[PDB]
Amino acid sequence: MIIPVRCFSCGKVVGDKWDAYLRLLEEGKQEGDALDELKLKRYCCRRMVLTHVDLIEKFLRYNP
Amino acid sequence: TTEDCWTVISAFFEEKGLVSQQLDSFDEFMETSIQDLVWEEPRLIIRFGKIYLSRPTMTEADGTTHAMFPQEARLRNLTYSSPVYLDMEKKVHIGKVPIMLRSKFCSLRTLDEVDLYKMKECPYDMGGYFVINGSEKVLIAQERSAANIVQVFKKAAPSPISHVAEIRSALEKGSRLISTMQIKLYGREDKGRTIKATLPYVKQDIPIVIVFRALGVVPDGEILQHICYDENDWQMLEMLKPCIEEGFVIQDKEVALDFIGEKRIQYAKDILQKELLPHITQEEGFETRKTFFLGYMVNRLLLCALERKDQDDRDHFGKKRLDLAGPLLANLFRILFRKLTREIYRYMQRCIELAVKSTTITSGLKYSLATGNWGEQKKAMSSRAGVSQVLNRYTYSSTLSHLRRTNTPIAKPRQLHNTHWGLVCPAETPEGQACGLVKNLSLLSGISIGSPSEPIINFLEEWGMEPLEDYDPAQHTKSTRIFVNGVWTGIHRDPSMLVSTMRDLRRSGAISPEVSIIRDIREREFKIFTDVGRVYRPLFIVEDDESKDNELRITKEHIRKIVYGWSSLVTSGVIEYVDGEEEETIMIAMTPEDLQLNDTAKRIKPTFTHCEIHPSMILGVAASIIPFPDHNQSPRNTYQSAMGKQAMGVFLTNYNVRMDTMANILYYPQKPLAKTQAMEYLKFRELPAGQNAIVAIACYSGYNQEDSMIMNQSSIDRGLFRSLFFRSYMDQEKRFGISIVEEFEKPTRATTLRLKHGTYEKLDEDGLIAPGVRVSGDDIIIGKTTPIKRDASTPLRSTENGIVDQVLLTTNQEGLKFVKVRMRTTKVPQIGDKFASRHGQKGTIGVTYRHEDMPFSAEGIVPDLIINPHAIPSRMTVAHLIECLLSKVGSIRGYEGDATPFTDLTVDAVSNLLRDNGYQSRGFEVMYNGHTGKKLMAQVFFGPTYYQRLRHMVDDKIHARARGPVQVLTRQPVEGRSRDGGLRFGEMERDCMIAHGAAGFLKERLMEASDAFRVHVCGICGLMSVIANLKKNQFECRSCKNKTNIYQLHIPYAAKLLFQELMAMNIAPRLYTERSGVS
Amino acid sequence: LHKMSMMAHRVKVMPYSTFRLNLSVTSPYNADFDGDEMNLHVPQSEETRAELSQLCAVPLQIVSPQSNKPVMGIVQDTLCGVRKMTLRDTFIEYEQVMNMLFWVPSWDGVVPQ
Amino acid sequence: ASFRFCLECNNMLYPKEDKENQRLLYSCRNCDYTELAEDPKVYRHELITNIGETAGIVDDIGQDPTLPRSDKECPECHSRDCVFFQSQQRRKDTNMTLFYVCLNCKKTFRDES
Amino acid sequence: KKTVGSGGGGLIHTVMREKGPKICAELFGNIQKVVNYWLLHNGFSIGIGDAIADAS
Amino acid sequence: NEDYARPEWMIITVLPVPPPQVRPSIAMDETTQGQDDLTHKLSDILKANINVQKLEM
Ligand SMILES: [Zn+2]
Ligand SMILES: [Zn+2]
Ligand SMILES: [Zn+2]
Ligand SMILES: [Zn+2]
Repeated sequence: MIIPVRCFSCGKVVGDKWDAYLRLLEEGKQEGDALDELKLKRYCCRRMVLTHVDLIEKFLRYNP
Repeated sequence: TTEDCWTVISAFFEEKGLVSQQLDSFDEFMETSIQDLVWEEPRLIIRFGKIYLSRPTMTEADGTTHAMFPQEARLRNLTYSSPVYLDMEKKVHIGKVPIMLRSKFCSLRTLDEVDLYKMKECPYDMGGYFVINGSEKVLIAQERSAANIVQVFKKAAPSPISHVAEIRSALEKGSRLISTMQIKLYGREDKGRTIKATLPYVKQDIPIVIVFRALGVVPDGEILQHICYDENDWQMLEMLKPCIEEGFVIQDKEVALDFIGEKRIQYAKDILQKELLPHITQEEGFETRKTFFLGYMVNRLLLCALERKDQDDRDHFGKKRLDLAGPLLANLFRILFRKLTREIYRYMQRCIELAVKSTTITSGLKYSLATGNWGEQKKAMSSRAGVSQVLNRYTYSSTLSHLRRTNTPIAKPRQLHNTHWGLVCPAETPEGQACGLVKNLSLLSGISIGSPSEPIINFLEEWGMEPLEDYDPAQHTKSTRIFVNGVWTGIHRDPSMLVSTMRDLRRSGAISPEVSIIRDIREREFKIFTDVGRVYRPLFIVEDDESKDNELRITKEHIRKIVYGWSSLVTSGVIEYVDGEEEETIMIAMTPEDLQLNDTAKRIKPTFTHCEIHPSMILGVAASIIPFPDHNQSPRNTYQSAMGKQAMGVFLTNYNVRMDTMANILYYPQKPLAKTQAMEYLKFRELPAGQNAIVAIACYSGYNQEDSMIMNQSSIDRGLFRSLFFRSYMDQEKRFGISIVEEFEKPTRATTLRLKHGTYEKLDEDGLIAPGVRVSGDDIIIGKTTPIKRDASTPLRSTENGIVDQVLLTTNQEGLKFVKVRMRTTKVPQIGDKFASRHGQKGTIGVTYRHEDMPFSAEGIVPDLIINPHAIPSRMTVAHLIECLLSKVGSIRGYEGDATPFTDLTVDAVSNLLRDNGYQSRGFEVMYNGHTGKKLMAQVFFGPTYYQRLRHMVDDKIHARARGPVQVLTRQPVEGRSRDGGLRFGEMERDCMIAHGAAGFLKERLMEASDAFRVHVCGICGLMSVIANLKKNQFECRSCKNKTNIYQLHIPYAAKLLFQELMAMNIAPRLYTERSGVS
Repeated sequence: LHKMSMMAHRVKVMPYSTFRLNLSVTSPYNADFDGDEMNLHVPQSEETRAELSQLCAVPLQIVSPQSNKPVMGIVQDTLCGVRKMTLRDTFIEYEQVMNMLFWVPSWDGVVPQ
Repeated sequence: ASFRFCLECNNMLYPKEDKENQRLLYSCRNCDYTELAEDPKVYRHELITNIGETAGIVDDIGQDPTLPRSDKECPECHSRDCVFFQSQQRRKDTNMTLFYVCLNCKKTFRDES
Repeated sequence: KKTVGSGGGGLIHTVMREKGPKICAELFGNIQKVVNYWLLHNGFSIGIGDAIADAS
Repeated sequence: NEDYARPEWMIITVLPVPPPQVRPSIAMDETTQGQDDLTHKLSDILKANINVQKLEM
């Protein structure tokens, strides 16, 4: 259901990190590290993407 | 290894899928069954043959007959049923049978990925449901004590009867009579002891003796031949003595068949070929066998009546069946078809010398499935309600559960028996009322379908099986007797080889893996069950094929190999289906590994024939999502097992195209930080049921007290736990055979006035609103009228409001205007909404603070939620605390956290991994009180935990009334907040007040704040007659002719009626304003 | 099922869609906040009121006649903490000792030595 | 024991006394047939059973995996692979001693003491 | 619990009897506000660690 | 008591027919049926009376 602008817990933005992440996966095969480099330190902002379930993808396969 | 058996499990669902049973049992009715049913007791004083079942159609006026499809019938509220035709012999349309989505006759069954996506059907939808008049109807499994089996019950000290044995009989294929045989045993275990049995149509009961002579065996010792298989068992024999004397008065077959009141004797025969033990077969030349049965019964009886065998376990699940969908459509059908039988008989009884309105088979079926009343319709409610409900759609795991649900008609049944192991989930079951009478099936469990008897009957009588007919109990001492589906098809000598050959024949797959074979050595018997309705689970085979020591048949080659379905995994003898009955005589090993020094932290762990695929498979949907249920107080798990069925999330993806009443979608979902390997098969990652809240179990403002939790406003603003709420009002344009149609407009004036209160200005000229419109108060959502111009327009419920999200007009079969409206609304969490984790830790919001006010940790990190430590000690739910820890690691470590049941992970282990990352080994962190900045003298259990936002938000409950809409019959207020109703002041509330002595106040409730009414009694005949014309003063009260002595009183109108009723029952309640009886 | 299952309370209008009740009066009704709902009735006469304050007032109910003992004490947080706060090891400095007396509505207005 | 009934009209055998000779006879009350008494015992009651504890033990009682394994040693072949249980007499007043049988003889030796 | 619970000797039972209904009903509000405030600053919690027994 | 209740009055001769407010109808506004349970078994009784009489003449 798309990524959440700003993390609930602390507030830090997290909109941009999406495409970046899904790439550092496909190729560079990371998790922990990718994130670390994406500047996502403390678990609070962290859990947002790693727990995000992009439903929108299946929805987009729908007509209107 | 352990991680391997998982792949095995993976292999299973890839091919069978969570709802095998449902479809499989449906197809079995369509494909085969339905035919066999119509061809049995057909022919009428003209035969019937094969039947044709075409596909879905829609015969609507203003069009030909449009080939209808599921996703449409839903929206237009129709019926996913197709035609049925049959070439009758002395072509014809006969009823519409509702297909089951995702089955075989449903076109979806073939279409592939892209193909389906084009049919608008959501791939994740496993289907398995029916679509009657819109709403998705799911048939619910109905449990029932199996038939054709030997039992024995002891009957209490106060009763002329001691013990009794019963046996329910019914033809496994053909009509299925429901007449049971009762072989009682009067005279308690003392008194000076007859034996009587009950037969269908016989007034009194008959003494076993006569029954033998009445069969064709009149002399003794040829009788004990059948009963006792050991001339040296004097005990048993003794008991019988007094009994022989009873029947000593009838010395032959004539009188035998007589005494049952030439005409009756002839009739007697009848009652032996159609009433006496009607299952087995009703042929003719088989008299002999049953005699051996009736002997084996009275035997089984005494074996208990002599304290050698306990009383039969009434709730031994193995002796219970489950009538799934397929079976139900039978016993229901017969009742119908039999009325259909005698219906076509009526048309012929009018012909003083086509007609068959094939809607009675259509509408009849509908009635049941719609309501839940099986047995026909008519003035016949004498059916069972519960069957078929309104499939849940609150959350995905909710819907799932519902299909996998079983019922059980009514202190002992409710118990959780042993037999329930493996087959049913122990936790998931409704609270209060019926609790334990509603069971859900485990993951691995499955129900039988119906294999064939003969290919094993033959296979027997062609391997050592000397027929029952000629038996000699003393000549044949240890002859191992074999039973087939509750019938005795002769005995067999040494079975050991005969046994482990059929079972190996099955493993290759030439005699269905579904049949059950149980050998009870401890009695020398062989139980054979082919039956349809037997619950079964799968197990690993061990076999000692090691000529070099003492080991599991399966290897790492079968594994990596996973034209290779699950059917082959069975066709290779690697797994067997063990039902509850067969279980009794086997020995199952738990952990495959171990069961073939230690750390003082981990949990203490305590010939093998079978192994458990994996213990975490005995759970059903509910418990399956709970992390570490083996760390919480079991009764708590049982709670979450229900609350789960009430949380918010996303229940399907097509949701944006569904016009269903009520539906909620959680703004932003979130897959849990900790999971079960089993979740991988519950597509949960693609359909989460909640979010991961940054919990912090501590005390603060004191608003997190008594199971109430504090929620960080700041993140509530950031969209945390917000949810959409849908609703769908629908209307039609009704007509009459007498050309008088309704209208869908924007009515005003026009001689009638009959209109609503709200505003219509927000109605475009099409009589509808727009999707932009901001509706509120009561505003009319649809505009309708009835010319007889009275408004019948629908107004948004006074308590609701939101925004329109999509309106749509459409035709109906009766060429009427079908129109549904859907309203959307975003629901924000509020200081009252209910929430909960997956550990029965339910709670609502007490207040909401922001970032500042909130407590925080040096790192910066701040909590989203703060629940109270007091909700832990007596709740005992510890896994919660653990789920937190684990999830606090996977967060920091980025790796997905496995929470699955009995693995090799401990709190001490996890604690070390968390120490490797930087934070406290137990989770705990320092926090500074958001108001002063000063540290907290204590430390807090700060850590991310998953939280589901269950529905039941305040604004759906909040209700207040002061003199509103009054009921009609009573004239008191009305029920429900939806109709602006009023709260009941029931007994218990009365009582209390009376204790307080609040005399007046109570008098003021019941009168001023409800009923009340001024009635005029008569001073003579204390009645409510008086014709009080409040103007011309005229009072009167004929029959007692008075107009002078009349009194006025203030009583609750509710009571006045009570009296009128009493009057109307001829009783006379005289009311006197003066005492007359004196003393 | 109690004499105390119905008691007269003073109305205090506040925002948000919920009945805000005191903690200590939880166990009489035997309620919790895991979703529980509560019914409220509204008096109507001038005498009715008196009758509500003279016989149903919460203070009169403090002592339950069935066991000649109270039926409302200090629950959860308040109880749990008062123990800590009481211990000899518990010390408080001026800065907090001030904000605490202020928080007491009944304070005699005299700082103890 | 294995007592008998009688030919001709196959029924139960009731006993009668051989008056003139003083001895017991058995007979039938359907015809006339009469054969002497096999044994002087006619009826037994037993209020404290002990028969049925050995309950059917076919040699195959060693392939039923649900049974325990004991390493004792029979009174004859002197082996060390024995199985056991308790009386099968479901009588609330029975006792709980273990009877052991050996697959290489079939004795009924206990563990009692 | 023993000293401020629904018990016999109960400090509550005595203040009603000795001072009256009103004062005691008020007594609550005070004792509350005070405690909650203190706790509010002193903090308090519970976690798995409070359930583990010594190594030996 | 010869005045308030004599044994004989336990058998009914003339049957007391209760009015609308006892067995109300529930219309779907006005021009739509909606009839009580009793508003059926009354005519049924009536009919069982009528027919009876039409068998006694
Ligand atoms: Zn954050
Ligand atoms: Zn009168
Ligand atoms: Zn004879
Ligand atoms: Zn031996």
